[PDB]
Amino acid sequence: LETSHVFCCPNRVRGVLNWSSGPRGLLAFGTSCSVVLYDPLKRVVVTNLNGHTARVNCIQWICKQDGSPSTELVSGGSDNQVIHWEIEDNQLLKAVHLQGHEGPVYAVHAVYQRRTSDPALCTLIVSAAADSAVRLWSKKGPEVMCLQTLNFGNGFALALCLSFLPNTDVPILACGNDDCRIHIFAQQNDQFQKVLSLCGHEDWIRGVEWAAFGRDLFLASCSQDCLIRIWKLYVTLETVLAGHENWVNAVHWQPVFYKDGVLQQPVRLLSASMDKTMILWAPDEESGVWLEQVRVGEVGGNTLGFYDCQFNEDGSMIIAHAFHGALHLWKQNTVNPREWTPEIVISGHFDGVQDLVWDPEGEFIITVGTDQTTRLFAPWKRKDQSQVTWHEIARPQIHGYDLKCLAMINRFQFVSGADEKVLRVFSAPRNFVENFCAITGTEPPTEDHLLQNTLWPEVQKLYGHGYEIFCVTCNSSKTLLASACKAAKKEHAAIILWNTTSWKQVQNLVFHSLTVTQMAFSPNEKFLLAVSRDRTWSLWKKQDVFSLFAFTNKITSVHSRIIWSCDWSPDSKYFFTGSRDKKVVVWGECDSTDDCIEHNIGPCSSVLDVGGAVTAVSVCPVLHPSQRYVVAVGLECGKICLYTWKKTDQVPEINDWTHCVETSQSQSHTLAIRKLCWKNCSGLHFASCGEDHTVKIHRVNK
Amino acid sequence: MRNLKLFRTLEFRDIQGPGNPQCFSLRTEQGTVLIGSEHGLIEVDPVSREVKNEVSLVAEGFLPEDGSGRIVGVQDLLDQESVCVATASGDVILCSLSTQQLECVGSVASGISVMSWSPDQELVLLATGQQTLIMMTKDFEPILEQQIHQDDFGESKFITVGWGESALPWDDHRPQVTWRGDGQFFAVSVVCPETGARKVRVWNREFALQSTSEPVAGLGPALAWKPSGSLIASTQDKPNQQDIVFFEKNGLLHGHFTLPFLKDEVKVNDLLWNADSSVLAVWLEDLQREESSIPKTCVQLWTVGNYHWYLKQSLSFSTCGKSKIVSLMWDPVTPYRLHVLCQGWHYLAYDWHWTTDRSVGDNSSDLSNVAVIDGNRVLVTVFRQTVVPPPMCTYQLLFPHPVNQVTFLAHPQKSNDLAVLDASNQISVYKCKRYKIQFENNEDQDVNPLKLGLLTWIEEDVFLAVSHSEFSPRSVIHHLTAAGQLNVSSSAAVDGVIISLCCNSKTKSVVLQLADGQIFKYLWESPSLAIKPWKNSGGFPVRFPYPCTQTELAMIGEEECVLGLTDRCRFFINDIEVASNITSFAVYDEFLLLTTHSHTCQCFCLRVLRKVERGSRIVTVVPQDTKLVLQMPRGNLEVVHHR
Amino acid sequence: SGIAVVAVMCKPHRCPHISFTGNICVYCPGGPDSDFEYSTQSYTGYEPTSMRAIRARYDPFLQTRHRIEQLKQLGHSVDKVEFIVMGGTFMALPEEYRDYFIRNLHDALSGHTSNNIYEAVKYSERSLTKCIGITIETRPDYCMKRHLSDMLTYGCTRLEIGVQSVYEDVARDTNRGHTVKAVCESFHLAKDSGFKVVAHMMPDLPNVGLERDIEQFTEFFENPAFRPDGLKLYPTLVIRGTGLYELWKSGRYKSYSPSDLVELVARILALVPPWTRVYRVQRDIPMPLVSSGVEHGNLRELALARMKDLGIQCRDVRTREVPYQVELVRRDYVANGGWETFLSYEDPDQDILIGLLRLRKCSEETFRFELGGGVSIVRELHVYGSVQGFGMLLMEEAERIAREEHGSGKIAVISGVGTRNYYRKIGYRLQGPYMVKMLK
Ligand SMILES: C[C@H]1O[C@@H](n2cnc3c(N)ncnc32)[C@H](O)[C@@H]1O
Ligand code: MET
Ligand code: SF4
Repeated sequence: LETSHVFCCPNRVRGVLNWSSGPRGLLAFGTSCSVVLYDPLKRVVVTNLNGHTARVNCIQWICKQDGSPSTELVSGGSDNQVIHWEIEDNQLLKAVHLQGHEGPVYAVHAVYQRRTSDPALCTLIVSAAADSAVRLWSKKGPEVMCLQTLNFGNGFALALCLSFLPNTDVPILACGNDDCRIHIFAQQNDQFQKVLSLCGHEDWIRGVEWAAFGRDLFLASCSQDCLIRIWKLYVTLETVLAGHENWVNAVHWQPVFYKDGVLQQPVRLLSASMDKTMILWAPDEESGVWLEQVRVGEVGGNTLGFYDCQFNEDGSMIIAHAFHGALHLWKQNTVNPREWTPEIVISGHFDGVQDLVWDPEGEFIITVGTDQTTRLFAPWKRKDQSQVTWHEIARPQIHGYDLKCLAMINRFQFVSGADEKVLRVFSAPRNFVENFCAITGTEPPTEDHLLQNTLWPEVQKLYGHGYEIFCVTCNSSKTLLASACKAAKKEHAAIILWNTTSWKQVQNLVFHSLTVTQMAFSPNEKFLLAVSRDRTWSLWKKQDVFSLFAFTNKITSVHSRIIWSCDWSPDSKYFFTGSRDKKVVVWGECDSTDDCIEHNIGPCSSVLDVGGAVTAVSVCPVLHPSQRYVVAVGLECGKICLYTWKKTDQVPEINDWTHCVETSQSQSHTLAIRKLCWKNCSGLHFASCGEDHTVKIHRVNK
Repeated sequence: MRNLKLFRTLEFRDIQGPGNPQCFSLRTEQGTVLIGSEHGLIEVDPVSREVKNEVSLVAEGFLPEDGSGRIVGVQDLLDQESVCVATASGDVILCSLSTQQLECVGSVASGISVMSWSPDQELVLLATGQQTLIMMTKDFEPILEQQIHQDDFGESKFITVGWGESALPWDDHRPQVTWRGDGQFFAVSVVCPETGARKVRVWNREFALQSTSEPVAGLGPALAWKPSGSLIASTQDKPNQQDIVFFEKNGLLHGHFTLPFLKDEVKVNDLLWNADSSVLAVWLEDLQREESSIPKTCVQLWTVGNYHWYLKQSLSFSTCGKSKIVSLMWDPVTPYRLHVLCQGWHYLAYDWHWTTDRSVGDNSSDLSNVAVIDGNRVLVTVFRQTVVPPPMCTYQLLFPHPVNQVTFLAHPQKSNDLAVLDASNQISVYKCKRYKIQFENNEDQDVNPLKLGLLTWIEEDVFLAVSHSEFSPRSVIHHLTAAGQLNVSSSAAVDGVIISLCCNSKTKSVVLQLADGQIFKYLWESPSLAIKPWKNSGGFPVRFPYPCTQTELAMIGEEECVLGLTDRCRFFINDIEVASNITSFAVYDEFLLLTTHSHTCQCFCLRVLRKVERGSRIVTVVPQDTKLVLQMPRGNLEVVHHR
Repeated sequence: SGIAVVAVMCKPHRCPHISFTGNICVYCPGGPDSDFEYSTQSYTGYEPTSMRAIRARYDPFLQTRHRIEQLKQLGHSVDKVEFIVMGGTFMALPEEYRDYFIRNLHDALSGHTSNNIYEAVKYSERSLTKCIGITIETRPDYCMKRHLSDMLTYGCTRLEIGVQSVYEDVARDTNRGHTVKAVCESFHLAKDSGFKVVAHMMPDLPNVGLERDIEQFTEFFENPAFRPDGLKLYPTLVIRGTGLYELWKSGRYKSYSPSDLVELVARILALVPPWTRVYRVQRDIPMPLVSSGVEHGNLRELALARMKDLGIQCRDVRTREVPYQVELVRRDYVANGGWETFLSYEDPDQDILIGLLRLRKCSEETFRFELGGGVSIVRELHVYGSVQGFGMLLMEEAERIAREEHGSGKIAVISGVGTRNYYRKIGYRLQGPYMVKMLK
């Protein structure tokens, strides 16, 4: 069971994006409650570093002394915990947890110690939390402990940096603060006496950074007062200033890179601001007065952003992290040094995904998110490489309401619902068809073209439901819709059937007394099943226009609580129901074509007990000999399991169900699952989404 | 914040004539009562000091002819010089004065239960026995005759969208009519034969049925429209308590208050408003306990402050029959004056004025106390320390009986005590933060309710009271002192009626005021207790042109002087009349403070112009910190520092 | 130099009393069920705040930033701001959305990114751009103890409870949903909580005559039950899409004559007490949408002109607000079972106002744990003049009369965020949401 593809986007925090310096380098931005390793060479992520319970805020690599690519890193989240991560080759060996720091952790830094006697990679960690506190952590081997702490009373720490004195090995610490008074001093028990506290800025200082020293320790200072000040340390201090309007929040010097055997240390800076601007200050040849090299950014547009900017290896590119979770990568033109171009990167929903559905042909997947957006994902064939990558192709609509349900009728026709009373229908335009055929058989678009030039029209507007739409479905022939509304009374909660060719109500089945969670037609197209929050289900049969044929009162229901999902069988002979009672029940009726027996509906098979709440049950569409059924279950904690069911002879409760492969730690969602959609077959792959802002495509074969 | 006070008890008794008087009216413009009895109409002038006798008596005994034939209404015709009279038989006549001639003007085939007149005396209404109210023009021209038991709601219906106990047994079936102050609407009360309970209806001036009463349970047979504003009072006897409620023009209940009696002990007879919509008079009757033969017949006066109905004064009457009230009314020309006619041919006139019960003193140990009466409780506020808004108080004292009068001792250096007179003619003394009850003395002689006049506390053991004689009105000063209080002495009956009994804490000087205007200096410690005309600079002619509601004694310059203020915004200083715009004033430690009605506050000192809101009345002054406490009509106070 | 007002609006949502009844109030225009797209509630979607909010798709952060930028552009400085959350019944949404909204507001103002509301407020306390307070509107049936506690946590310091008319038949016939007694109880609880209540009134309801309106307003300013601190006038407008529109179309309702309306406004203004403020006298609904109602926007000016003509004059806070000979004036009264005090500084002859304060003894119905020992309270301090400084004098005198008259031992103040530091500088400590000082 291998995870083919994953889609996600970074969190909306300062300093969530970090990149190792080296021949390869690695990005380590954080999604909801996990850290993502993603190669930037227009490739896919490699692993997922799960483990945090709450949101993840700060990520930083451990700088390597000898120019090697980084090996370990640190992440501090909102779970009051700081995690040190070690990987050998994309493998997540021996993560380490660190406790303390009540309140969210909002700053971390890590440095390799210069120990001479013990070369066992002695590491130093500084952590600043939301409790006006900063603490230390020295790690040697697997030995971790805290050290001298520092309270700020009411003040808070905003930016942290750590380095060494130019000649003597002295660990120096520069802390940002909320009082325009960045404090630079020593920290250890042997050296923790504050020496100086600069006061150059006139606002909250959101950035400080120890620079690569030619011969004196250069230092950057960045505050909300729209000023950047460079301070030189030698035990003496100097001061230089710069100029650029609006909030400035991201400053970093160019690191050292090995140019053909010789390390190189240029002089350059990099500033990212809320006004959609990013600057490349450089000292002057004549008098060393810093002057701009190039203005880059969406100047004059909307959606003010650029929380972060980070500087590529050897100045090849620059990456930037914006307000709405969208990255921006710029690449240098070797032919023209004074010219840069945007580049293609990863994307994804910035809020919990709710639903998706496969392409009827099997090429693309469409997602809707509580971020009030609809997005489309399709693979890229390129021209030569056997490796195939998937990318965000189109953004059909940016709605003003949340989205909950979605259905597909034609290959370019889909119906969407929202937390409102109406239903919407969308059709692909003609430009999209040609652009897609060029992509599948030009290149994936960048961010701005997606944001502005890519939308879909509205064709219809379905009325007359009464309340918020909660579920949608379609039949096999793609000719009859079905929807339900969120309701708290028997009258309101009713099933409405529409006609696809006319968009008019046809019939108004009403049997349930509370909200209907999910419905499903049958491949036989002679039944329709609906489970409700009333801890019960109903089955409706078309007559030769639908009538009631099955029934389930309170007593005749094995489930005790809300039934969450339901599914049919490819032979249209049995069906399955998963509830919040940690139990899945398959009901067998064997009734198809003509059955003159009245009712006779029974479970006919055993009951299981998964580890937790069930929110998605799916049945693989293809059938194999031995009449052996397979079921995919999406649990609540975030894991997915596969089970196999075979009909027994006389006793249901004897080895009725067999176990199969389970999702491992790396390939498992974090918060909850919402759908399990198998790829269409008969002219293995399936997709899963949830509230992790992430979409995953899996693969398995026997 | 303010209280009523009695200053005139005109009384004429032993009226002779026909038997069992039934109803009466009043004549203004040098007129008097016009009692009409079973035989005819009697005119009596009691106003004259030495003359209280019938004038131009007439008889008509041949219309009812020895039968019941009760007169259902008597009304003066203002300047027309005639008295319209309606009899129960169904005849309306127009009599005449000095001519003793009759004039039958209208006849009705059914009994005329109630006859009422418009305030402007232009339209008159007849409640026939046919349940058909009728309008007559001023000169008895028929206008309209409408049924009273019509069922439809009327005109002022409610526009609505689709989104969403019988009558009291002791109530005689009898219609009651009223009018509003401006004469634009009127109200009719009647029992509903369909239902069996009272049900009010409101008519426009031109017989346009406006609204009908909501079906409230336990409605009583009372009806009284407040002259100004829009309130109509009634009773809503509930299973647990007895309450007085209000309607409005649309016919909906709105606000009420509670009568402080038992569940089933009394009943309501009638409700009357004063001349300016400021005092409500309620008449009650003892329903049960025939052993004492209705020992209680109380009339009470109620006022409103910050939406709190106080109980100001209470009057008691026996129901023996010899002294039993048969009618009562308010003077339509001047406020705070009511007239009462009893069964035994007795006529009474009561006059009140309006005052605050301050506590003057020296510069130290003063506390500037202020006292307010409310039911059987007294609210005392110490304005030196805490400036409490009116509805609350610095502290509260409770009594078993209702209170009628309070006073502060005038002894300097001890002006921190008070004497209270209850309705049971008992005196309670409170003396020096909190207070403990010192004494509850009982009077020796008391025969008529509310007979003691102005009660003044001069020395820590003496009290001065005023009693008014019946024949040849003469005022007698009583000295009350004892260890049970004995009327030790009674001064000579002076010629006339005394209005003011102001005293000075300094020099222990007492000043008397007569109705006509002379000022007399009486010596309470005199061996002869003789009175003396007030001493002016020379000739001693001091006489106020008009009686003064408030009289004060202040030492100006070196000698003493008398200051007076009347109800017509006139200020007198030993008969000088400095100016005529003042509304209120006060004197304290050579400081004269006074409003001006021209929105200013003069601060003349004895040996300057600030700005004030509308209608500010001075309440109290504290020379310490030099702070004075104005009061606005809406209820709030206001402390200001002049200097 | 001066505080800047920032108005934000919420997402559309149905009012709560639609379930057990049939519909919403018979006159409120707009709403999710109305014919105006993105009509939150009581708003067509044409006032500047309306499309200003729509442009951000009802995002707190974006709306705050856009308004701040606009104000900064036109010279105005933004050191001090005051938030106003409009858009119908806010305290009916699920808790999660409310927490989201308020936390986003605070973080937008500050810059720090928070998880819960507590971290947001802790960080915003340290900001360089200070927030004086927040104001929200709420129906009386949603102002119980828990709601008040939540409002205290958010830092809101001023309610906008709307009681349309004192008569109960009017409420029951317009399907308002509650009773007047509930309104009085809500005022009682809010006043003993320590807020600054401002009420809404509508002087043209159906089945209400001119005489009824005058009487009800006189009672409103005389009855110790109501006696509010600030008043807004909203003359009724007949907007399409409401039950009132159906009534008017059916030829069963008529609007007041323009001269009659102007005169009524004149009398109401003349009757206003000195210590009560008049925020507004009109509604900003676009003119060509109303079928019947007010004449034009020139309503305040006509009222003042007629009042000057008839010899009456208005003495409210706004008109009397702006060396000169100043003096201390003190006023006291009663409201909702509480002893209210109105210490102020003013110049009599030129009837101008400089500094003011609001004290109140705490009743026996108080429930907040910080107030359980006879604590006083300071509902509001406001100074806009210049000279020690007047604020020192007002606080000193208020503490004096609290220690002496009220006989209290502890004093508490309600404040925003920067005001917390201001009061801490004069010797206060923070307890709960209040700023407390032990008064001997
Ligand atoms: C925001 C304020 O608008 C008032 N309001 C509701 N409907 C109308 C209308 N048709 N015209 C004017 N004001 C109205 C509400 O009563 C609320 O107090
Ligand atoms: C916007 S209407 C006024 C606010 C709230 N809906 C109320 O009626 O109390
Ligand atoms: S409660 Fe307020 S906002 Fe809601 S419908 Fe009624 S008036 Fe409009």
